[PDB]
Amino acid sequence: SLKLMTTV
Amino acid sequence: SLKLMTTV
Amino acid sequence: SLKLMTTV
Amino acid sequence: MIITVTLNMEKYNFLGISIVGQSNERGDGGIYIGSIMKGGAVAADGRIEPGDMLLQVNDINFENMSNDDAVRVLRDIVHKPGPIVLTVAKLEHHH
Amino acid sequence: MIITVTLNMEKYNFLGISIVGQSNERGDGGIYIGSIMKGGAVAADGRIEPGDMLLQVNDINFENMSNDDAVRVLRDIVHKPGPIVLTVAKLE
Amino acid sequence: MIITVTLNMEKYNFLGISIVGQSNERGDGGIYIGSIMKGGAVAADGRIEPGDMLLQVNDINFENMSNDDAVRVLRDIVHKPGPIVLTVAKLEH
Repeated sequence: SLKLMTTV
Repeated sequence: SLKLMTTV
Repeated sequence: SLKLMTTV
Repeated sequence: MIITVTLNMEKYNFLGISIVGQSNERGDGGIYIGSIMKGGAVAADGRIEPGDMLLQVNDINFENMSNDDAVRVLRDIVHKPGPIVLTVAKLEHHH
Repeated sequence: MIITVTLNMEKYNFLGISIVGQSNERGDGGIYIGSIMKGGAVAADGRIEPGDMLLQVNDINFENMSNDDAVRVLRDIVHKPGPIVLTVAKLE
Repeated sequence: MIITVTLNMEKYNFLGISIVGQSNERGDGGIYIGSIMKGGAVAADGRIEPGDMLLQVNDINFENMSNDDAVRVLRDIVHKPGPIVLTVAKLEH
């Protein structure tokens, strides 16, 4: 189950 | 060409 | 349309 | 690539974006993000970058307005309360 | 296939990647490159791709960390000036 | 509203800008500043900003050239030691 965490 | 429209 | 060309 | 973002207009009070209009001898280029300010709801999401094209906000589609009407509608919507969803086409490359 | 790319943040403002975390029922599967920004340092190097898995940054291994702590580390390191080394797993 | 600029590349390793181009097939676009990374040459100067439109660098003049050639010129000039002097048109309001 995927979750977007952040971007860098 | 391009032009600034606003800033929101 | 605009497209990325490079970073310098 | 097309991307869809949701901004929480609860914590943030503004998007932090400049809007640049492409117009030509036809003038329908569209509208793009020029820069992004630290401090706003866009910078806090990370997804959008300068040069991204703005396609639609909350529902309203801008692909065939004039630049000046698509911004008139963006202004009114950030001027009201509520979440703001954006979808953009991301910049490309290759020469 | 496990590659190691080295990136120059002098030349760029960001790595340009979104980070996507999988988790099982137990816990974590790990963290992966969800999408690539042109524009950033990573697309500028061209070798990592969407779907790749991120194993280690800068000598720090994410192999048993929780998803969240590894994304902390990752943020803590990016925020620093300097070259950045990524070790990642190619998606087969 | 133009403005020009010298960048002693002696304190730096690069200009600190990415470039974006509009097709000027027969649409005379040209190339614009996309973003400006911090601590590069253009930022220290802070006088240039996103979407200024790039008109010449060091004696060569970008108006009648394709986007690619322009871009090629800029990179060569960037790679050689030496001041570097850009001249760029300010995005209009």
